[PDB]
Amino acid sequence: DDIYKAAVEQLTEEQKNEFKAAFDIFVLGAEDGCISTKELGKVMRMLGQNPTPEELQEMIDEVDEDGSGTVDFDEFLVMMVRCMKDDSKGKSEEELSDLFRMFDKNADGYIDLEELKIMLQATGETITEDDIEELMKDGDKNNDGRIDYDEFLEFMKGVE
Amino acid sequence: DDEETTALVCDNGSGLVKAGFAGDDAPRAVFPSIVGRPRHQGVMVGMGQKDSYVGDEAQSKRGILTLKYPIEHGIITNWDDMEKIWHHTFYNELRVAPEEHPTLLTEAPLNPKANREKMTQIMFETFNVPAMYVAIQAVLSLYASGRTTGIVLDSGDGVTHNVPIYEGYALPHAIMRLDLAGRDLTDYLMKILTERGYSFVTTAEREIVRDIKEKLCYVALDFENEMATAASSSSLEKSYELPDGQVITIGNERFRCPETLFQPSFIGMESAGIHETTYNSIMKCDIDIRKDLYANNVLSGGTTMYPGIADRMQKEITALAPSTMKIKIIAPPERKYSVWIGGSILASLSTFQQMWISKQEYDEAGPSIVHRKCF
Amino acid sequence: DDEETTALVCDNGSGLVKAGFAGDDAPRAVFPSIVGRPRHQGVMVGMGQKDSYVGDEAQSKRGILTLKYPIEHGIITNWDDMEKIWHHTFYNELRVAPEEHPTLLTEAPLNPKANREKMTQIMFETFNVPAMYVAIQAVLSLYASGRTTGIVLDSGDGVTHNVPIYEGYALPHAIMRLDLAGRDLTDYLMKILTERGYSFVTTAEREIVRDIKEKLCYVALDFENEMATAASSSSLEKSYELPDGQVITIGNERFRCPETLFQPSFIGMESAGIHETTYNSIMKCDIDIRKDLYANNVLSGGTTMYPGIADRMQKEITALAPSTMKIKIIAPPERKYSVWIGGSILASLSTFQQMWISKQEYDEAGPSIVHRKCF
Amino acid sequence: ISASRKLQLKTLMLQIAKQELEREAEERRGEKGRALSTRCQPLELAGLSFAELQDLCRQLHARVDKVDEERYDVEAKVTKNITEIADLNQKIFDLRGKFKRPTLRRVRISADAMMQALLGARAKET
Amino acid sequence: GKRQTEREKKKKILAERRKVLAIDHLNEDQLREKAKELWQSIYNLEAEKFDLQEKFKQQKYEINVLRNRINDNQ
Amino acid sequence: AQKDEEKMEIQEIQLKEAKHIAEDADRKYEEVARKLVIIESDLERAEERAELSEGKCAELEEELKTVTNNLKSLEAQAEKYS
Amino acid sequence: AQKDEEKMEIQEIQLKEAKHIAEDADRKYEEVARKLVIIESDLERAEERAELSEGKCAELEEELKTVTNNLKSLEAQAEKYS
Ligand SMILES: Nc1ncnc2c1ncn2[C@@H]1O[C@H](COP(=O)(O)OP(=O)(O)O)[C@@H](O)[C@H]1O
Ligand SMILES: Nc1ncnc2c1ncn2[C@@H]1O[C@H](COP(=O)(O)OP(=O)(O)O)[C@@H](O)[C@H]1O
Ligand SMILES: [Ca+2]
Ligand SMILES: [Ca+2]
Ligand SMILES: [Mg+2]
Ligand SMILES: [Mg+2]
Repeated sequence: DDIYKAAVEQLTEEQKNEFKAAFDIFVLGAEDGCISTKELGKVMRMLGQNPTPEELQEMIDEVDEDGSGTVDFDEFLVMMVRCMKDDSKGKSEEELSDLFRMFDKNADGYIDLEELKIMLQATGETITEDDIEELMKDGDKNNDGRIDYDEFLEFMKGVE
Repeated sequence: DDEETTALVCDNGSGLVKAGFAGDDAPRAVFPSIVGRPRHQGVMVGMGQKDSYVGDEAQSKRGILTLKYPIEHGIITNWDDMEKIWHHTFYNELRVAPEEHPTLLTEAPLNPKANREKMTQIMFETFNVPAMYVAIQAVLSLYASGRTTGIVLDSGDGVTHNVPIYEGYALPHAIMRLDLAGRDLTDYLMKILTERGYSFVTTAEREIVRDIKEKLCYVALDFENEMATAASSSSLEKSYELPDGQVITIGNERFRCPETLFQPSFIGMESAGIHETTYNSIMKCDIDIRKDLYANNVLSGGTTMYPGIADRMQKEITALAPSTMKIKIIAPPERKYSVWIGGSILASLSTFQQMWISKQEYDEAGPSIVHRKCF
Repeated sequence: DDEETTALVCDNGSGLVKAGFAGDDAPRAVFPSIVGRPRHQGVMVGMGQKDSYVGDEAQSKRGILTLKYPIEHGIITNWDDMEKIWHHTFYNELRVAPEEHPTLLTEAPLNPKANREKMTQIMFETFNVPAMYVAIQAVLSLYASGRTTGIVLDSGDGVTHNVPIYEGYALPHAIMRLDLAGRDLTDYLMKILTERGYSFVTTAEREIVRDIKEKLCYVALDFENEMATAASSSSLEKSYELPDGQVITIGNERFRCPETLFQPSFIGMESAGIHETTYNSIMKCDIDIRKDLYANNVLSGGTTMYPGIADRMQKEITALAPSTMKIKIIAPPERKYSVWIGGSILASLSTFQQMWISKQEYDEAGPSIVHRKCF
Repeated sequence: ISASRKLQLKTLMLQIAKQELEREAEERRGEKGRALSTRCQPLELAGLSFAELQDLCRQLHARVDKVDEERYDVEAKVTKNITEIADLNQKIFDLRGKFKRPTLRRVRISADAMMQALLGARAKET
Repeated sequence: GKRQTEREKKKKILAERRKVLAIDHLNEDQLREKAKELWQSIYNLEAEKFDLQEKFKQQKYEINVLRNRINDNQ
Repeated sequence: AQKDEEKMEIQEIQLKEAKHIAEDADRKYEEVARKLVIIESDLERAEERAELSEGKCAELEEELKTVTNNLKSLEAQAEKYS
Repeated sequence: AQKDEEKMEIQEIQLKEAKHIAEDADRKYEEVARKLVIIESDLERAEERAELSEGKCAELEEELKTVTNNLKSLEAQAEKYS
């Protein structure tokens, strides 16, 4: 998964246009102009395989994660990388636990605002306060200002 | 896939054999379990006419066959035909020789011992599998729901059984097995269709009546009101086209066929309906786990797919149960294959990998090994 | 906190184990002392099912366990289970290794020697504490009241004992130990509930009857008048919802269950009630300290928490005692944990710091050291 | 906004946490070296005849046995702690297993194989 | 019993770990060599003790985390 | 042949219409299923909050009962003392 | 003509399958919507119950504190009596 982008990292989004070239042989003639990836996979299937729409629906849902209905090229790349995973789950879960221990320097077992904010500052990423609360709710699912190992893993689920 | 070895999760059932490799979402091959010898004489020479069409092939030539199910009520009554069905399942629907694959059969609760022992003896001598394990059909359906408690009502096509489980500890004294199931509903529907003029008699036409039952029948929320409405208006009469034309119109036979589940007095059975055997199965349990069983009632099996049953059953149990408890009925959309999905999950577990009945163990203790520790 | 070393004030009790570090107000962890092995078979694989759930964990899975208390009447009848309870208390409810903490157990008066010696041998060999001391459960309850005289009636759940003390000098010839306590009241309540139709038999349902007793029962000020009133009106019938619905209505069983304390003839015991064994315990004392004991009667222990007992007992003793003496019954609101609060106070004293049974002393004289000067 | 940017942010966070873990591991190994240099009594091997060597070897063997007893006690404590950690991890697995087991379906063929089969040898990235 | 048996087993294991030290057959140079071996052994023992202390602190942290997770489950 | 051509045309038309209706139905099913899961989680949270509140209410009831009984007893004692 | 007739038969089979899929999806959608409606109503009722219980708990707290103060006053009075 990561090797595809790594080999195409020096190139731009033209690969998707190149993909359309292949699609130009099979599914040329799009009408809505919106998210539609079931057609290409179904036409690929129609060349002899057993019909199955669940896999195509899974592919067409693997892109939309923001919930707004907009599917940028980044969402397609996320679908591509999460459809085929070998060194997933952040490599080793033991490393995830070790990094969680690094996060909780106070050794209390609950991550408060200060710990996560200090780690954000150490990373230094420019993330908006709305995005900060988004991440807080994604991690702190019960939304009580504390994050355990399970909540941290859920927030870091599929994160390498 | 590749190296390694995958398990075969077969599920004999009674009416549809569902099989597939362990670790998937749906069974690979699902086909009726019927073996039908031809009954007429046959005049064309060299047509390549076989002596017995099994599985889904005999649902296309059923016009000149005499289909006969090899499994009556959970138990197996015709061992040669069942062996033929298994051979077909392994070699033609999955195309994997059984010499290199563990198998996980399923069996209804409270079945005769000899059936289970003969099943394991066949699997070890004829097909010569490496290791096989037999599991109760309700625990798997509880696996598939992702729960660990709950009382599961697995109304198959052969037999309806109701196994309560708490915290992983099954309660053997509270299993209520009732022999009313989909087949008796098919026979009763075929018997009440005669009140309009349509007579189905041949064993091939039982399949047509089964299709009518599947596509049209539904469970009424309140029986008397529906009986009164269907007798005045005509908004219920739905028509259906036979395999040759001559459409038929089903009136109040629509909700009278599956009503037999809640009033087994219709087909002359004494026992109480599936709405009251669940409450009785709960009341036999201890006084402290009744709330959890009330809240986690699970439905499974094919026959629980009637449109509107998850509401009728909840209404009935709420009528019977104390007013304070909350009654919730889990009815997943993948009800039909729930047992097989649970079987796949169980076969895919690492903790379960040492529970198989290895062949050397069978060689040392005989077929009676199944009743022993390796259950 | 920090450096230094704090003492562990454990209090085995019989029914609730109360523990916590010395110097606080309330025990840190309070949980029933029951160890229950599972009794059914268990079909789910890999569920992580343990072989014995102890403490408060077995009060949530009690539907499929067979709970059994390891302490019958003060004495300990099942040493392996008691060791398991202690191990749980130290490691999971307090999370402090015992290698670095003195312990202060408590023991009822007039108990068998072998029980105490085995207790100290376990604490020194298995858990390997630095030093442990065993104290009589009534002196602590007298500490907690901040008195120095008084006769304390410590009606626990296992055994009711009545130790009189004056000016710090205990009177060993006036201790009246009676074996009626909360457990016998639970059994008697479970036995009289059958007069309305409710049958509780399983060892798990004894917990439900205990909850009924705690929440509903009360001690009548005058027994005959209450029996007459409950038999005419219906102002007493209080209802209660079982763990599954089916509410029950308790009539005159409310004040008949705890009345057994003042008339032990109900459960067939010969002896006199707790209202007359206190007066007998006083009359065995010398003639010059009877006024002080009359004025400083102390109540403790869980079972003395019934609503309205501090008035019934005072009325009874005033009836028995001479008319001139003033009868006063001290009933602090923190009755249940009175023994443990007193234990914390005693362990926090500087004068007491040299009374512990140091390990080297045990190594030199064996377990029989407890009966020696270090009492 | 864009999922790839957020994935890159998560990857950068993981790399920063890994770098901090490596830094703290270097700190721990430095502490181990310093404590080893301090606690271990250096070998003074000047001007010692036979008898004092025998006395020193005896007392140092006794001290080795004592510190071995202490280290064995700490080892037993660590083994008990890791056993308890495994037990409680199994308990959490029991409390959070059930449906959380990975339910995977093989009907979804790998897109790489499908493109390779349909396109011959001109689908190499996947 | 077992607890006193556990104490006896522990002390016997420590006695077995006690090496049979005999210096009546070696020159002072070999005595210094044996002292160097014993010092390296105690160095390894100290390193093992420090590693055990660090892992014990890690296990205490994990125990606290597990308790917090259980409190989440409660 | 002309009959067959007409049948083919009408079959194709109805086929395309039915496929579009099927797509619409599947999309609606997915959306409503997601919303149903959300509402179910909300219901669970409401239930647990109500349970906690009722438990606290019961505890407060017990405490008030006990203290009121104490007050009654003390008042009777005070009258007798006067 | 015969070949186009055969293809027309195949088209009719496909149309029948599309009809079945459409009906099944429609039933799915209506069932899910009805269940969602029921769940939403239950959630609303549960939250209202929780609010009522919280109000009751607040009132009980007030009563408990008042009675506690009265009990302390009467305890002092009884000590004076003694
Ligand atoms: N969609 C449906 N609606 C109503 N009844 C059905 C439906 N599908 C299957 N059935 C009934 O259920 C039976 C199949 O049950 P099944 O679960 O396959 O039995 P088994 O437990 O032997 O596998 C059929 O005989 C049919 O009568
Ligand atoms: N609020 C209460 N009302 C009535 N009885 C109670 C109450 N609380 C506890 N009990 C009874 O007291 C017992 C607990 O007594 P306890 O003092 O814990 O015994 P121990 O001396 O062994 O600690 C319980 O078994 C119960 O029957
Ligand atoms: Ca923290
Ligand atoms: Ca949280
Ligand atoms: Mg079945
Ligand atoms: Mg006590």
